[PDB]
Amino acid sequence: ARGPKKHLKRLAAPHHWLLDKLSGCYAPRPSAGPHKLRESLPLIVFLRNRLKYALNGREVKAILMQRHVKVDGKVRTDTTYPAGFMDVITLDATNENFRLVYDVKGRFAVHRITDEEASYKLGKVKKVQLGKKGVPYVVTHDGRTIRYPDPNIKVNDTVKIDLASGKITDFIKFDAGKLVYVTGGRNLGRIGTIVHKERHDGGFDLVHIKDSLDNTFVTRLNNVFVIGEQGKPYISLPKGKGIKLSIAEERDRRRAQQGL
Amino acid sequence: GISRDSRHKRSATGAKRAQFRKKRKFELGRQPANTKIGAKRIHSVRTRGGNKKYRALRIETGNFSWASEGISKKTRIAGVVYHPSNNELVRTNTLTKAAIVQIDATPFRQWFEAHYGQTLGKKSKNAERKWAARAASAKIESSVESQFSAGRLYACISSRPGQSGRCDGYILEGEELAFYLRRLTAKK
Amino acid sequence: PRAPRTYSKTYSTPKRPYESSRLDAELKLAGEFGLKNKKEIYRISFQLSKIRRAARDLLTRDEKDPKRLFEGNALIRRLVRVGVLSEDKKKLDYVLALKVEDFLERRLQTQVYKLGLAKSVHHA
Amino acid sequence: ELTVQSERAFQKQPHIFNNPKVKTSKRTKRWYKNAGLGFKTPKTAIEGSYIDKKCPFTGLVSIRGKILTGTVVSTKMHRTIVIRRAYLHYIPKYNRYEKRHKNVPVHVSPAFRVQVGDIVTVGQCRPISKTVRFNVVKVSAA
Amino acid sequence: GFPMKQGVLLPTRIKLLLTKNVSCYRPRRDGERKRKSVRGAIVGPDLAVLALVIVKKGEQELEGLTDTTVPKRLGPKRANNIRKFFGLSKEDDVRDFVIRREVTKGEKTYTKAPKIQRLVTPQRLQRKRHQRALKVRNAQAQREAAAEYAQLLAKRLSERKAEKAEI
RNA sequence: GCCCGUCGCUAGUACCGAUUGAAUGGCUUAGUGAGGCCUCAGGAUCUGCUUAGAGAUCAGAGCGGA
RNA sequence: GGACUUUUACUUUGAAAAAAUUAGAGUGUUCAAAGCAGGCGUAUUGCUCGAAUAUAUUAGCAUGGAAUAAUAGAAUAGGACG
RNA sequence: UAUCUGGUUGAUCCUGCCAGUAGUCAUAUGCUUGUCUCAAAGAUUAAGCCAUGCAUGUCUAAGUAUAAGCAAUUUAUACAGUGAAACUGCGAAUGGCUCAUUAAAUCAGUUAUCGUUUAUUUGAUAGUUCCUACAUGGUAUAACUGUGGUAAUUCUAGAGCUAAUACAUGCUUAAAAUCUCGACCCUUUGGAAGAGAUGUAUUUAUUAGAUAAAAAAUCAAGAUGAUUCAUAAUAACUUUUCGAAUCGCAUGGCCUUGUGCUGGCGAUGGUUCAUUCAAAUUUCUGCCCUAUCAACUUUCGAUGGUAGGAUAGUGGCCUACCAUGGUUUCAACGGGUAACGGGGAAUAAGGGUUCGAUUCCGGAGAGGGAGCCUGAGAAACGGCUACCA
Ligand SMILES: [Mg+2]
Ligand SMILES: [Mg+2]
Ligand SMILES: [Mg+2]
Ligand SMILES: [Mg+2]
Ligand SMILES: [Mg+2]
Ligand SMILES: [Mg+2]
Ligand SMILES: [Mg+2]
Ligand SMILES: [Mg+2]
Ligand SMILES: [Mg+2]
Ligand SMILES: [Mg+2]
Ligand SMILES: [Mg+2]
Ligand SMILES: [Mg+2]
Ligand SMILES: [Mg+2]
Ligand SMILES: [Mg+2]
Ligand SMILES: [Mg+2]
Ligand SMILES: [Mg+2]
Ligand SMILES: [Mg+2]
Ligand SMILES: [Mg+2]
Ligand SMILES: [Mg+2]
Ligand SMILES: [Mg+2]
Ligand SMILES: [Mg+2]
Ligand SMILES: [Mg+2]
Ligand SMILES: [Mg+2]
Repeated sequence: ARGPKKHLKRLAAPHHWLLDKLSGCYAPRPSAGPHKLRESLPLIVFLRNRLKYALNGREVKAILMQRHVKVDGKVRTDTTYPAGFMDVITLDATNENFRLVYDVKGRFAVHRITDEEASYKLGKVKKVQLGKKGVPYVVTHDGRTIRYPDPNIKVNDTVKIDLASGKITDFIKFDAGKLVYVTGGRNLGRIGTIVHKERHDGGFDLVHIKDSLDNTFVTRLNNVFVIGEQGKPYISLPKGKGIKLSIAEERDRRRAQQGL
Repeated sequence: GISRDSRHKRSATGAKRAQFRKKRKFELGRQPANTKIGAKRIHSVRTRGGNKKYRALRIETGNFSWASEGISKKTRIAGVVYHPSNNELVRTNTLTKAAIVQIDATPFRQWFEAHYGQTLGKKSKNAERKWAARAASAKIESSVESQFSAGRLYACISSRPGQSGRCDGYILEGEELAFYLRRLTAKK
Repeated sequence: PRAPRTYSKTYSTPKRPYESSRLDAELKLAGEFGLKNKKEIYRISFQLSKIRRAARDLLTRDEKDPKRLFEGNALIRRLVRVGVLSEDKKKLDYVLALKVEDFLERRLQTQVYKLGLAKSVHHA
Repeated sequence: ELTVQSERAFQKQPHIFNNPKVKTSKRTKRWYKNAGLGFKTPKTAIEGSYIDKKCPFTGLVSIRGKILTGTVVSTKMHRTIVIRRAYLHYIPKYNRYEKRHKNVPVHVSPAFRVQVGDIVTVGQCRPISKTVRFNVVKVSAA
Repeated sequence: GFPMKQGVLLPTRIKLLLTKNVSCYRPRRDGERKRKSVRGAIVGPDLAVLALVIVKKGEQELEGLTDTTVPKRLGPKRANNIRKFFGLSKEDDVRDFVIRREVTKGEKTYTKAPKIQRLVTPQRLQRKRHQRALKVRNAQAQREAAAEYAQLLAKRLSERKAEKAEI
């Protein structure tokens, strides 16, 4: 239609920002950036709608233009900056550290983390290729290319990232029985360690997951983010640890925790 | 301008289509370069997304590789001989891909006889060394030599002059030059 | 280009336009609790006709079906909350009977008079 | 069939070089490949002299996307065929089906010998011609 | 009021297609062309005004022309154009050869000289040294990674030839 | 008792119908063809590269650029 | 990883699947249509549940099923098996 | 939320339709109109026409300031604050409006790119350029000054100035290895100082990119379901792409005392690769009425093959040359639509029936047609060019 669309209409914004029908026409369009449009949480969504620090957007800019915010270490002043899965948002006054990690409900939860744990992150290797001049590289989900990778890193594996410099400090291969974080499908928000994989040459491999209550469920390989070893996650999971209670269980817990 | 879209052009059933929307920059097309021989003249075509492409018309020289010999020698392009597509491209001597030319041979005779000390057809130290070292090697071919006697070599352009900006080719060799020689005296 | 602010209507109107039996009944209900509108009768009879369908819909499903249980229990505890359903009779099979005045009695027009305070439904 | 070189252009596989200086007995060095997906490149594709840049084996054409099956209803077009793909469509009113069909144009390598009535297997391709988007990967009948 | 355009020949007017960088047209917009009416380059009765420049002065003074002289508004700005105006070369360090223009606050008489860009300062030297510095700094850092990976690749082979020596 | 068809009065709808009838909307043969674009040329003027001369920028000459 | 495999219909489960709208949980907008908010205390430095769930079919993709209905087969035996 | 009632007869039972009944995110209109909340609205007919105004502009410490501007703190004697105008850069390809066209089209769901372009954003990525200004190289304009035309417009002419991240040029860097050449010496089996070439991009040829289970004789010297993939090697090719003549803040080590070698933070650039925003084609299946549409398609591309041209790129997209093919009673092709498609709406036993110009997504268009300039992106219209009205 003659070009790129620079606008976004509220109700077309992906549902997981939890934006209200009335009170304005449009929802913010995320910048082109580390993360795709549908999976991302712009910084006006996070600084105002979640963290309730900013009332307007005009205060979201008064905040972002004083460098109070940084992302994966970098100050990052863009009112629509597309933060994403595994990013670490850091505010140097108030001394707060947040990683963006999914709800059980599929949404983005504010998850507070340690001044230290903040200093790294996990990418999932999206591809690894042999680049120009013979230098191999790997590239993460979050848009980082990293030169000279460990040759045992293959596609779909996660990686620990330095975040002080670009350096990979560690990796976990994709194997039967490794703790996993589903990013995608309805099963988004679950955890649970990888039974095994269906092949399907012709595209779309399937990954059978069983979380820590012995419940079973499947997705496609795309959605499968390897986060650690049985028990042994490499980051601090938010409460609920992605077990996905039934509506029945969730009604009970909420009404079981009652007396004033 | 020209349009390459298939919106026109009856559906395979035989069904004439009506006309929805219009012509569009990205379905566009442009005129052939129809490049000829001599006096290099090149115009920069500005294509999609920046992206200069080069429109060659009137090109006198080209970079031609001797495949079996592992070298490429810039030569003159003397004239066009055969084209599979359009006889007229021969007659007007228009430079295209797949076009059969005759090139120079002269930088090919000046490398060949400096390399092997052989002198197609018909005193230093280290020179004599490799010259001996190279043998049962310089056999060439029955139909590669005899062309050096008229000092012009059959080549076939592998490049796209109207796109790239160069007319480049390889020396017709073995089977190919066996094929293309047949049509040459089966037309002449 | 903004949100549709969604809406709906609270009532239904009777299929049979002139029926004596119903016209008396409607009058009697409107005299008892002191309304101005067959609409206010209509409104509630719409409130019931939707509750009864839901009940009926949960009854075709198997006993101890997650849906029937979760919503069946949720509705019942809702009706008990305002006092349309009796403690003794809440298994959802009495919502399937219930009746119109059961809701009418619970109106704050009626409760004002029903314990003192008014001495009329029209004073209420 | 026959005639190999009978076209106006010399038909050759691109970048497939036999040095004349080095004497050989094949007289043609030939490249082929395997389509994959458990599709065996037949012997006729590796023992043949044909060129066919559009053959999924000896050619440049990359097989990806759908993999379909249907019966060969027309061999006239040289190096291409048409297959009638029967299917049944569901009418929600009458709760029954009805016989519908489609004809799909597909390029058959001379690597195969096909007749009309022999069912065939077929798989998706980059656009090869105006109509043909599919190439013949297996002969499954008669 | 239609102007002449050089090169059109003709003692007439013709409408033409005009682009950027051409006479009697100033585009409003990038890549905008506008078809407009222009007058021929050959002089005739139809002209209201004829533009005359003097090549050789004549035998009598022209009062409004020769008797008077009008200044050039602005003097050299860039470093080397001052040096070509004043005949300096590269030693002479302009800085004092720059034009000064007095202007009055009415009791406070002022002076204003332009500025220079492209002149050589301690700043510009520090930047070229910065650049040469980063270029060699990275390339040697780059061989550091290239070798260190080469190490990781040959010591993985010796865990390959050792694992080949266990069984 | 029912009830048919011509004929008579008034009102309406459609129909056939000389007008080689008429209009709107779309395709189109033949013929003519604005304009932009590409391309063969053109060169109002305005520089370059080169070479030789003189005095510590002006006669003269080649090969290309806008 | 090598070598080969008669084809389908039906049916099962699963994945992938915009929001809004539909059904529907929760919440005293004073009721209500709505909204997705809100609810709790040193109300003097915070505390916290949410913002679910269902339907989402015809076709495509993945899986269980082998009833029902088709299809193929070995008779001039060039049939199978080795 | 599974209901009927009135009307053909003297009466009867049927058939059967008319009437009655209720709902409508369904328009109009008549009558009547107090409150709170919510709030559709020139779609329908005429994508028919338009007066006037407004709707696209934009500056950070950080490209260009001699305003003959404004502030004067006198502290900038190259300039400094502020700052019109103008240049430069970026945007005007989004939004908004409307539903004419459009019936295998669009659109939906599902696929494809081993078939392409892609500003920006994010991650990376550059020691290789020739006595030569590198302490840094060119003259060429706006604004401005001034002289003018024309009834008239965002019309501009002739003259005189002066800038750059505009234009146009043009230097530069460590060690090493490999390649051909080869002055000499000396006969072997043979060995050599020293000369040149090797960044990246572009163009072509050729080679490497292994891997169903195994051993001998002689002649010559990493990835994928899959690839001609990634990547690298050889010989060349090039009106030679890129490799910083740019800016702001701080001023420090280092002194064998100098403008002296070094040197902090970050702005804008720059080539490729990836990422992200996209884009463009594309697989499978699904659209209303119609035979008073039965054959359709190949003037002149119809279906295919070969090659080229072209495109960003697949491709009868287009051109040559060759074949005679492609659709069809499973309804082709033609006609129609008060036809944009979908999310959805209305009607609630169930199955259906009817609608969707309209708040969201996809598409189409800016009176009609066609053409193209700019640009990453427009076949743009609050851009141009032409024709018709
Ligand atoms: Mg738009
Ligand atoms: Mg000729
Ligand atoms: Mg009669
Ligand atoms: Mg009468
Ligand atoms: Mg209340
Ligand atoms: Mg409080
Ligand atoms: Mg009667
Ligand atoms: Mg009726
Ligand atoms: Mg009031
Ligand atoms: Mg209208
Ligand atoms: Mg300033
Ligand atoms: Mg073809
Ligand atoms: Mg082709
Ligand atoms: Mg219409
Ligand atoms: Mg419709
Ligand atoms: Mg619609
Ligand atoms: Mg309409
Ligand atoms: Mg509306
Ligand atoms: Mg819209
Ligand atoms: Mg348009
Ligand atoms: Mg237009
Ligand atoms: Mg517009
Ligand atoms: Mg307008």
